[PDB]
Amino acid sequence: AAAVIEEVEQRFSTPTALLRGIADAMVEEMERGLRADPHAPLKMLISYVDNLPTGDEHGLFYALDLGGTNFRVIRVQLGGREKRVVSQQYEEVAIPPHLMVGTSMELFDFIAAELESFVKTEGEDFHLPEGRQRELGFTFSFPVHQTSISSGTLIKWTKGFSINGTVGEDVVAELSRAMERQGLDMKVTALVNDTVGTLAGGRYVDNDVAAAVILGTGTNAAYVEHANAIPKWTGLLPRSGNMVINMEWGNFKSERLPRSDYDNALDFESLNPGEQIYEKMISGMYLGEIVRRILLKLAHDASLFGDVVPTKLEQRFILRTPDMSAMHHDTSHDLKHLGAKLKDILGVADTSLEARYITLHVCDLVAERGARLAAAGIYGILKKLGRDRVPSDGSQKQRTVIALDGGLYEHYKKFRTCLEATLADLLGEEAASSVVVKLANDGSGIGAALLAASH
Repeated sequence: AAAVIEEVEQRFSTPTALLRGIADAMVEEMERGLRADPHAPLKMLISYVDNLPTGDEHGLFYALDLGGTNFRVIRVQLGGREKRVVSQQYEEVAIPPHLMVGTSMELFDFIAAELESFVKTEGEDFHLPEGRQRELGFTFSFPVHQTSISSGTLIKWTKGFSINGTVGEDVVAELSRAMERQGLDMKVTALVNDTVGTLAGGRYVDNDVAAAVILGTGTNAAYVEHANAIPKWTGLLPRSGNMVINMEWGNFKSERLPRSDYDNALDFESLNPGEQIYEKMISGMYLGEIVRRILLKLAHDASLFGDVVPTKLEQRFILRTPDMSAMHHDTSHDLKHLGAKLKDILGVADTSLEARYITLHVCDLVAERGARLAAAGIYGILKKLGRDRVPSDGSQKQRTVIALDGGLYEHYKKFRTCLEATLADLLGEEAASSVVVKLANDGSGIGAALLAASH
Protein backbone atom coordinates (compact mmCIF):
# COMPACT_ATOMS: atom_id res chain seq x y z
CA ALA A 1 0.00 0.00 0.00
CA ALA A 2 -0.47 2.27 -1.86
CA ALA A 3 -0.65 4.86 -4.67
CA VAL A 4 -3.55 7.20 -4.12
CA ILE A 5 -1.66 9.70 -6.20
CA GLU A 6 -2.40 8.32 -9.65
CA GLU A 7 -6.07 9.18 -9.23
CA VAL A 8 -4.96 12.69 -8.53
CA GLU A 9 -2.43 12.63 -11.27
CA GLN A 10 -5.33 12.29 -13.72
CA ARG A 11 -8.38 14.02 -12.23
CA PHE A 12 -6.14 17.13 -12.29
CA SER A 13 -4.38 16.46 -15.60
CA THR A 14 -4.83 19.16 -18.25
CA PRO A 15 -3.70 17.88 -21.66
CA THR A 16 -3.55 20.56 -24.33
CA ALA A 17 -6.64 19.13 -26.06
CA LEU A 18 -8.71 19.67 -22.91
CA LEU A 19 -7.24 23.16 -22.52
CA ARG A 20 -8.44 23.84 -26.05
CA GLY A 21 -11.98 22.76 -25.20
CA ILE A 22 -12.05 24.96 -22.09
CA ALA A 23 -10.87 28.02 -24.02
CA ASP A 24 -13.66 27.53 -26.57
CA ALA A 25 -16.12 27.31 -23.67
CA MET A 26 -14.63 30.54 -22.30
CA VAL A 27 -14.98 32.18 -25.71
CA GLU A 28 -18.54 30.95 -25.78
CA GLU A 29 -19.49 32.22 -22.39
CA MET A 30 -17.92 35.58 -23.29
CA GLU A 31 -20.26 35.90 -26.28
CA ARG A 32 -23.15 35.05 -23.95
CA GLY A 33 -22.20 37.73 -21.42
CA LEU A 34 -22.23 40.36 -24.07
CA ARG A 35 -25.72 39.72 -25.41
CA ALA A 36 -27.14 39.25 -22.84
CA ASP A 37 -27.79 37.00 -21.24
CA PRO A 38 -29.92 35.34 -20.25
CA HIS A 39 -28.08 33.35 -17.53
CA ALA A 40 -24.50 33.80 -18.52
CA PRO A 41 -22.15 33.21 -15.62
CA LEU A 42 -19.80 35.79 -17.00
CA LYS A 43 -21.38 39.20 -16.42
CA MET A 44 -18.85 40.60 -18.76
CA LEU A 45 -19.59 44.08 -17.51
CA ILE A 46 -19.15 47.24 -19.46
CA SER A 47 -16.75 49.44 -17.75
CA TYR A 48 -17.41 52.57 -19.76
CA VAL A 49 -13.63 52.89 -20.24
CA ASP A 50 -13.18 53.44 -23.99
CA ASN A 51 -10.11 55.69 -23.68
CA LEU A 52 -7.02 54.26 -22.00
CA PRO A 53 -3.86 56.06 -20.84
CA THR A 54 -1.34 56.75 -23.60
CA GLY A 55 1.84 57.87 -21.84
CA ASP A 56 1.76 61.56 -22.82
CA GLU A 57 -0.09 62.58 -19.64
CA HIS A 58 1.08 65.36 -17.33
CA GLY A 59 0.32 66.48 -13.80
CA LEU A 60 -0.78 65.32 -10.37
CA PHE A 61 -3.44 62.62 -10.03
CA TYR A 62 -4.85 60.78 -7.03
CA ALA A 63 -6.46 57.40 -6.42
CA LEU A 64 -8.45 55.70 -3.70
CA ASP A 65 -8.65 52.00 -3.28
CA LEU A 66 -11.30 50.56 -1.09
CA GLY A 67 -10.69 46.88 -1.22
CA GLY A 68 -11.52 45.54 2.16
CA THR A 69 -10.43 46.03 5.77
CA ASN A 70 -7.71 48.36 4.45
CA PHE A 71 -7.86 51.17 1.93
CA ARG A 72 -4.92 52.81 0.19
CA VAL A 73 -4.52 56.40 -1.02
CA ILE A 74 -2.24 57.05 -4.00
CA ARG A 75 -0.77 60.15 -5.61
CA VAL A 76 1.45 60.10 -8.68
CA GLN A 77 3.15 62.92 -10.58
CA LEU A 78 3.22 62.39 -14.33
CA GLY A 79 5.72 64.10 -16.59
CA GLY A 80 4.91 63.15 -20.13
CA ARG A 81 6.22 60.57 -22.52
CA GLU A 82 9.78 61.06 -21.53
CA LYS A 83 9.78 60.97 -17.78
CA ARG A 84 6.36 59.28 -17.31
CA VAL A 85 5.68 58.68 -13.58
CA VAL A 86 8.21 61.13 -12.12
CA SER A 87 6.86 60.89 -8.57
CA GLN A 88 4.53 58.71 -6.52
CA GLN A 89 3.80 57.94 -2.88
CA TYR A 90 0.97 56.33 -0.94
CA GLU A 91 -0.22 55.64 2.60
CA GLU A 92 -2.39 52.72 3.74
CA VAL A 93 -5.14 53.06 6.35
CA ALA A 94 -6.96 50.22 8.09
CA ILE A 95 -10.69 50.63 8.68
CA PRO A 96 -11.73 50.36 12.34
CA PRO A 97 -14.12 47.41 12.76
CA HIS A 98 -16.75 49.76 14.21
CA LEU A 99 -16.88 51.53 10.82
CA MET A 100 -17.50 48.51 8.68
CA VAL A 101 -20.79 47.83 10.36
CA GLY A 102 -22.02 51.36 10.99
CA THR A 103 -23.67 53.83 8.68
CA SER A 104 -22.66 54.90 5.31
CA MET A 105 -21.71 58.44 6.03
CA GLU A 106 -19.66 57.20 8.95
CA LEU A 107 -17.44 54.98 6.79
CA PHE A 108 -17.16 57.48 3.93
CA ASP A 109 -16.53 60.39 6.31
CA PHE A 110 -13.63 58.40 7.77
CA ILE A 111 -12.36 57.46 4.31
CA ALA A 112 -12.69 60.97 2.87
CA ALA A 113 -11.20 62.57 5.99
CA GLU A 114 -8.19 60.26 5.92
CA LEU A 115 -7.67 61.11 2.24
CA GLU A 116 -7.68 64.88 2.77
CA SER A 117 -5.41 64.37 5.77
CA PHE A 118 -3.10 62.75 3.22
CA VAL A 119 -3.93 65.37 0.56
CA LYS A 120 -2.19 68.12 2.57
CA THR A 121 1.10 66.34 3.06
CA GLU A 122 2.40 66.87 -0.50
CA GLY A 123 5.80 67.36 -2.20
CA GLU A 124 7.47 67.54 -4.85
CA ASP A 125 4.05 66.63 -5.98
CA PHE A 126 2.41 69.44 -7.73
CA HIS A 127 -0.14 70.52 -10.18
CA LEU A 128 -0.90 73.84 -11.79
CA PRO A 129 -0.89 76.43 -9.06
CA GLU A 130 -3.19 76.69 -7.59
CA GLY A 131 -6.68 75.99 -6.81
CA ARG A 132 -6.98 73.71 -9.75
CA GLN A 133 -9.09 70.83 -8.73
CA ARG A 134 -7.58 67.49 -7.93
CA GLU A 135 -8.93 64.46 -9.67
CA LEU A 136 -8.89 60.98 -8.26
CA GLY A 137 -9.68 57.50 -9.55
CA PHE A 138 -11.78 55.33 -7.29
CA THR A 139 -11.25 51.56 -7.19
CA PHE A 140 -14.27 50.14 -5.34
CA SER A 141 -14.04 46.37 -4.85
CA PHE A 142 -17.72 45.58 -4.31
CA PRO A 143 -20.47 44.65 -6.80
CA VAL A 144 -21.67 47.71 -8.73
CA HIS A 145 -24.08 48.53 -11.55
CA GLN A 146 -21.82 50.78 -13.66
CA THR A 147 -23.86 53.64 -15.17
CA SER A 148 -20.98 55.81 -16.49
CA ILE A 149 -17.20 56.17 -16.38
CA SER A 150 -17.42 57.88 -12.99
CA SER A 151 -20.61 56.54 -11.41
CA GLY A 152 -22.26 53.33 -10.27
CA THR A 153 -24.81 52.05 -7.76
CA LEU A 154 -23.83 49.45 -5.17
CA ILE A 155 -25.54 46.09 -5.60
CA LYS A 156 -24.72 44.64 -2.18
CA TRP A 157 -22.07 45.05 0.50
CA THR A 158 -19.72 42.06 0.81
CA LYS A 159 -16.37 40.90 2.28
CA GLY A 160 -16.88 42.01 5.87
CA PHE A 161 -19.16 45.01 5.36
CA SER A 162 -22.75 45.28 6.63
CA ILE A 163 -23.45 48.96 6.27
CA ASN A 164 -26.75 50.69 6.50
CA GLY A 165 -26.47 52.76 3.39
CA THR A 166 -25.22 53.14 -0.17
CA VAL A 167 -26.78 50.19 -2.00
CA GLY A 168 -28.78 51.51 -4.88
CA GLU A 169 -27.18 54.87 -4.62
CA ASP A 170 -24.14 56.00 -6.52
CA VAL A 171 -21.13 55.05 -4.40
CA VAL A 172 -19.23 57.86 -6.15
CA ALA A 173 -21.76 60.46 -5.02
CA GLU A 174 -21.46 58.90 -1.56
CA LEU A 175 -17.73 59.68 -1.60
CA SER A 176 -18.18 63.17 -3.05
CA ARG A 177 -20.64 64.38 -0.40
CA ALA A 178 -18.42 62.88 2.31
CA MET A 179 -15.36 64.72 0.98
CA GLU A 180 -17.22 68.04 0.96
CA ARG A 181 -17.82 67.44 4.69
CA GLN A 182 -14.05 67.25 5.40
CA GLY A 183 -13.88 69.55 3.41
CA LEU A 184 -12.02 68.49 0.29
CA ASP A 185 -12.12 69.82 -3.24
CA MET A 186 -11.67 66.73 -5.37
CA LYS A 187 -13.33 65.37 -8.43
CA VAL A 188 -13.77 61.70 -8.98
CA THR A 189 -13.13 61.09 -12.57
CA ALA A 190 -13.40 57.36 -12.76
CA LEU A 191 -14.85 54.49 -10.91
CA VAL A 192 -12.91 51.31 -11.53
CA ASN A 193 -12.63 47.68 -10.73
CA ASP A 194 -9.17 46.49 -9.81
CA THR A 195 -8.81 44.53 -13.03
CA VAL A 196 -9.80 47.46 -15.28
CA GLY A 197 -7.23 49.59 -13.46
CA THR A 198 -4.64 46.88 -14.05
CA LEU A 199 -5.21 47.01 -17.82
CA ALA A 200 -5.15 50.82 -17.77
CA GLY A 201 -1.84 50.84 -15.88
CA GLY A 202 -0.36 48.27 -18.25
CA ARG A 203 -1.61 50.18 -21.30
CA TYR A 204 0.00 53.39 -20.03
CA VAL A 205 3.33 51.61 -20.17
CA ASP A 206 2.96 49.38 -23.22
CA ASN A 207 0.61 50.22 -26.03
CA ASP A 208 -0.16 46.67 -26.95
CA VAL A 209 -1.86 45.64 -23.79
CA ALA A 210 -5.26 44.25 -24.68
CA ALA A 211 -6.12 42.38 -21.57
CA ALA A 212 -5.08 42.05 -17.93
CA VAL A 213 -5.29 39.10 -15.52
CA ILE A 214 -5.07 39.05 -11.72
CA LEU A 215 -3.94 35.81 -10.18
CA GLY A 216 -3.88 36.77 -6.59
CA THR A 217 -6.36 36.20 -3.81
CA GLY A 218 -9.03 35.82 -6.37
CA THR A 219 -8.90 35.80 -10.12
CA ASN A 220 -10.38 38.22 -12.65
CA ALA A 221 -9.67 39.46 -16.15
CA ALA A 222 -10.45 42.53 -18.23
CA TYR A 223 -9.84 43.12 -21.90
CA VAL A 224 -10.46 45.50 -24.73
CA GLU A 225 -13.45 44.55 -26.80
CA HIS A 226 -14.63 45.85 -30.19
CA ALA A 227 -17.64 48.03 -29.52
CA ASN A 228 -19.65 47.06 -32.57
CA ALA A 229 -20.35 44.68 -31.25
CA ILE A 230 -21.04 44.22 -27.63
CA PRO A 231 -24.61 44.01 -28.80
CA LYS A 232 -26.11 44.96 -25.48
CA TRP A 233 -24.53 48.41 -25.96
CA THR A 234 -24.38 48.71 -29.77
CA GLY A 235 -24.09 47.61 -32.65
CA LEU A 236 -27.38 49.28 -33.43
CA LEU A 237 -26.46 52.02 -33.57
CA PRO A 238 -22.79 51.48 -34.13
CA ARG A 239 -19.98 53.11 -32.27
CA SER A 240 -16.87 51.82 -33.98
CA GLY A 241 -14.41 52.24 -31.13
CA ASN A 242 -13.57 49.84 -28.33
CA MET A 243 -14.72 49.24 -24.77
CA VAL A 244 -12.99 47.67 -21.79
CA ILE A 245 -14.96 44.72 -20.42
CA ASN A 246 -14.73 43.63 -16.78
CA MET A 247 -15.36 39.89 -17.31
CA GLU A 248 -15.83 38.68 -13.71
CA TRP A 249 -14.48 35.37 -14.99
CA GLY A 250 -14.00 33.76 -11.58
CA ASN A 251 -17.61 32.59 -11.85
CA PHE A 252 -16.84 30.82 -15.14
CA LYS A 253 -17.98 27.21 -15.08
CA SER A 254 -17.84 24.43 -17.54
CA GLU A 255 -18.26 20.72 -17.38
CA ARG A 256 -14.88 20.57 -18.99
CA LEU A 257 -13.05 22.04 -15.97
CA PRO A 258 -11.16 19.09 -14.52
CA ARG A 259 -12.64 18.97 -11.04
CA SER A 260 -12.19 16.31 -8.42
CA ASP A 261 -13.77 15.38 -5.12
CA TYR A 262 -11.47 17.73 -3.18
CA ASP A 263 -12.73 20.59 -5.35
CA ASN A 264 -16.35 19.58 -4.77
CA ALA A 265 -15.56 19.16 -1.07
CA LEU A 266 -13.92 22.59 -0.95
CA ASP A 267 -17.04 23.82 -2.75
CA PHE A 268 -19.45 21.92 -0.47
CA GLU A 269 -17.92 23.77 2.50
CA SER A 270 -17.36 27.12 0.79
CA LEU A 271 -19.30 30.24 1.68
CA ASN A 272 -20.65 30.47 -1.86
CA PRO A 273 -20.70 26.95 -3.07
CA GLY A 274 -21.55 26.80 -6.68
CA GLU A 275 -20.57 30.37 -7.56
CA GLN A 276 -16.89 31.22 -8.46
CA ILE A 277 -15.90 27.72 -9.54
CA TYR A 278 -13.06 28.58 -11.84
CA GLU A 279 -11.76 30.79 -9.10
CA LYS A 280 -11.57 27.98 -6.53
CA MET A 281 -9.32 26.06 -8.96
CA ILE A 282 -6.88 28.82 -9.97
CA SER A 283 -6.63 31.53 -7.34
CA GLY A 284 -4.36 31.69 -4.30
CA MET A 285 -7.05 31.62 -1.68
CA TYR A 286 -7.50 27.97 -2.47
CA LEU A 287 -4.33 26.40 -3.95
CA GLY A 288 -2.93 25.45 -0.54
CA GLU A 289 -6.34 24.36 0.72
CA ILE A 290 -6.39 21.92 -2.20
CA VAL A 291 -2.91 20.57 -1.49
CA ARG A 292 -4.04 20.33 2.14
CA ARG A 293 -6.97 18.02 1.38
CA ILE A 294 -4.92 15.81 -0.95
CA LEU A 295 -2.54 15.41 1.98
CA LEU A 296 -5.20 14.50 4.44
CA LYS A 297 -6.50 11.58 2.29
CA LEU A 298 -2.94 10.52 2.64
CA ALA A 299 -3.31 11.30 6.39
CA HIS A 300 -6.52 9.50 7.12
CA ASP A 301 -6.84 6.73 4.40
CA ALA A 302 -3.28 6.13 3.05
CA SER A 303 -0.98 6.99 4.67
CA LEU A 304 1.71 9.61 4.41
CA PHE A 305 3.63 10.08 7.65
CA GLY A 306 3.94 6.82 9.55
CA ASP A 307 0.93 5.45 11.42
CA VAL A 308 -0.39 8.72 12.75
CA VAL A 309 -3.20 11.14 11.93
CA PRO A 310 -1.34 14.45 11.99
CA THR A 311 -2.51 17.28 14.05
CA LYS A 312 -3.78 20.61 12.81
CA LEU A 313 -3.44 19.08 9.39
CA GLU A 314 -7.13 18.56 9.62
CA GLN A 315 -7.91 22.25 9.75
CA ARG A 316 -9.27 24.48 7.01
CA PHE A 317 -7.14 27.30 5.55
CA ILE A 318 -4.21 26.12 7.71
CA LEU A 319 -1.86 25.72 4.71
CA ARG A 320 -1.79 29.01 2.89
CA THR A 321 -0.73 29.30 -0.69
CA PRO A 322 2.43 31.25 0.29
CA ASP A 323 3.21 28.33 2.61
CA MET A 324 2.63 25.86 -0.24
CA SER A 325 4.87 27.84 -2.61
CA ALA A 326 7.76 27.83 -0.14
CA MET A 327 7.63 24.03 -0.06
CA HIS A 328 7.31 23.69 -3.85
CA HIS A 329 10.51 25.62 -4.45
CA ASP A 330 12.80 23.60 -2.23
CA THR A 331 15.73 22.62 -4.37
CA SER A 332 17.77 20.92 -1.71
CA HIS A 333 18.71 17.33 -2.30
CA ASP A 334 16.90 16.34 0.78
CA LEU A 335 14.03 18.76 0.81
CA LYS A 336 14.92 20.28 4.14
CA HIS A 337 12.84 23.48 3.97
CA LEU A 338 10.08 21.50 2.51
CA GLY A 339 10.46 19.08 5.42
CA ALA A 340 11.23 21.83 7.94
CA LYS A 341 8.16 23.65 6.71
CA LEU A 342 5.88 20.67 7.32
CA LYS A 343 7.25 20.76 10.87
CA ASP A 344 5.97 24.34 11.26
CA ILE A 345 2.53 24.74 9.68
CA LEU A 346 1.18 21.49 11.14
CA GLY A 347 3.55 20.42 12.72
CA VAL A 348 4.92 16.92 12.13
CA ALA A 349 8.10 15.51 13.67
CA ASP A 350 10.27 13.56 11.24
CA THR A 351 8.96 13.68 7.68
CA SER A 352 10.88 11.40 5.38
CA LEU A 353 12.18 11.63 1.83
CA GLU A 354 9.38 9.58 0.39
CA ALA A 355 6.99 11.66 2.40
CA ARG A 356 8.86 14.81 1.56
CA TYR A 357 9.05 14.14 -2.18
CA ILE A 358 5.47 12.92 -2.53
CA THR A 359 4.48 16.23 -0.93
CA LEU A 360 6.73 17.99 -3.45
CA HIS A 361 4.84 16.02 -6.10
CA VAL A 362 1.44 17.04 -4.69
CA CYS A 363 2.16 20.77 -4.86
CA ASP A 364 3.57 20.03 -8.32
CA LEU A 365 0.09 19.12 -9.65
CA VAL A 366 -2.25 21.55 -7.85
CA ALA A 367 -0.17 24.49 -9.06
CA GLU A 368 0.27 22.94 -12.52
CA ARG A 369 -3.50 22.57 -12.91
CA GLY A 370 -4.16 26.17 -11.90
CA ALA A 371 -1.44 27.68 -14.09
CA ARG A 372 -2.51 25.52 -17.04
CA LEU A 373 -6.21 26.35 -16.58
CA ALA A 374 -5.40 30.06 -16.31
CA ALA A 375 -3.47 29.88 -19.59
CA ALA A 376 -6.63 28.34 -21.07
CA GLY A 377 -8.65 31.39 -20.07
CA ILE A 378 -5.97 33.79 -21.33
CA TYR A 379 -6.02 31.72 -24.52
CA GLY A 380 -9.79 32.11 -24.59
CA ILE A 381 -9.59 35.90 -24.40
CA LEU A 382 -6.88 35.93 -27.09
CA LYS A 383 -9.22 33.87 -29.29
CA LYS A 384 -12.05 36.29 -28.67
CA LEU A 385 -9.95 39.04 -30.16
CA GLY A 386 -8.50 37.07 -32.98
CA ARG A 387 -5.02 37.20 -31.69
CA ASP A 388 -4.51 33.51 -31.38
CA ARG A 389 -3.67 32.93 -35.07
CA VAL A 390 -1.42 34.78 -37.52
CA PRO A 391 -2.60 36.66 -40.63
CA SER A 392 -1.52 36.70 -44.28
CA ASP A 393 1.36 38.89 -43.27
CA GLY A 394 2.61 41.35 -40.67
CA SER A 395 3.07 38.95 -37.76
CA GLN A 396 0.31 41.08 -36.28
CA LYS A 397 2.21 44.35 -36.13
CA GLN A 398 -0.07 45.29 -33.30
CA ARG A 399 1.39 42.59 -31.05
CA THR A 400 -0.48 41.47 -27.99
CA VAL A 401 0.53 42.13 -24.44
CA ILE A 402 -1.34 40.62 -21.50
CA ALA A 403 -0.75 42.58 -18.31
CA LEU A 404 -0.53 40.25 -15.33
CA ASP A 405 -0.73 41.07 -11.65
CA GLY A 406 -1.37 39.32 -8.37
CA GLY A 407 0.82 37.66 -5.78
CA LEU A 408 0.34 34.24 -7.35
CA TYR A 409 1.89 35.31 -10.68
CA GLU A 410 4.40 37.61 -8.96
CA HIS A 411 5.69 35.31 -6.19
CA TYR A 412 5.11 31.68 -7.37
CA LYS A 413 7.80 31.19 -10.02
CA LYS A 414 6.80 27.64 -11.01
CA PHE A 415 3.22 28.89 -11.48
CA ARG A 416 4.08 31.83 -13.75
CA THR A 417 6.61 29.78 -15.70
CA CYS A 418 4.05 26.99 -16.07
CA LEU A 419 1.40 29.51 -17.11
CA GLU A 420 3.48 31.25 -19.78
CA ALA A 421 4.81 27.94 -21.12
CA THR A 422 1.27 26.51 -21.38
CA LEU A 423 -0.11 29.57 -23.20
CA ALA A 424 2.79 29.23 -25.65
CA ASP A 425 1.83 25.62 -26.44
CA LEU A 426 -1.83 26.60 -26.83
CA LEU A 427 -0.87 29.37 -29.23
CA GLY A 428 1.55 27.93 -31.70
CA GLU A 429 5.20 28.56 -32.27
CA GLU A 430 4.16 31.19 -34.78
CA ALA A 431 1.61 33.08 -32.68
CA ALA A 432 3.45 32.72 -29.43
CA SER A 433 6.14 35.08 -30.55
CA SER A 434 3.45 37.64 -31.06
CA VAL A 435 1.97 37.47 -27.53
CA VAL A 436 3.79 38.78 -24.50
CA VAL A 437 2.84 38.27 -20.86
CA LYS A 438 4.03 41.24 -18.81
CA LEU A 439 3.87 42.10 -15.12
CA ALA A 440 1.65 45.09 -14.40
CA ASN A 441 2.20 45.82 -10.71
CA ASP A 442 -0.49 47.89 -9.04
CA GLY A 443 -3.85 47.99 -10.60
CA SER A 444 -6.18 48.70 -7.86
CA GLY A 445 -3.74 51.52 -7.22
CA ILE A 446 -3.51 53.04 -10.66
CA GLY A 447 -6.36 53.77 -11.01
CA ALA A 448 -4.67 57.09 -11.07
CA ALA A 449 -3.27 56.64 -14.51
CA LEU A 450 -6.80 56.03 -15.63
CA LEU A 451 -7.59 59.27 -13.91
CA ALA A 452 -5.09 61.16 -15.93
CA ALA A 453 -6.68 59.69 -19.00
CA SER A 454 -10.00 61.31 -18.22
CA HIS A 455 -9.31 65.03 -17.68
